[PDB]
Amino acid sequence: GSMKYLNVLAKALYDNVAESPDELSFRKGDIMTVLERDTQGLDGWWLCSLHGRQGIVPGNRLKILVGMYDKKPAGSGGSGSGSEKQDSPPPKPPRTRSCL
Repeated sequence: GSMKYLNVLAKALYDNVAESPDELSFRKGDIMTVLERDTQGLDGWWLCSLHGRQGIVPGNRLKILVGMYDKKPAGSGGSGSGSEKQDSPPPKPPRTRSCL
């Protein structure tokens, strides 16, 4: 094949609890690799690789991080911080696989 992904990175600006098996669950601060945007024809959903698996995430809760590709492996990590907030994130966009 002669196709290539963006391979740009992204950061979770908010948390998200996945409901669908294709959907990626993540916390605010998580870093994921974005393969493509508007994946599967789903408006606002980006194909990402996170926790070693691929799936989709709502772009409304994410920020693209651009940069050069490294020739050395990444070493991301984090910790389960408690959350003292009522501040709620924006909704995830529709998951309609065709039309509206």
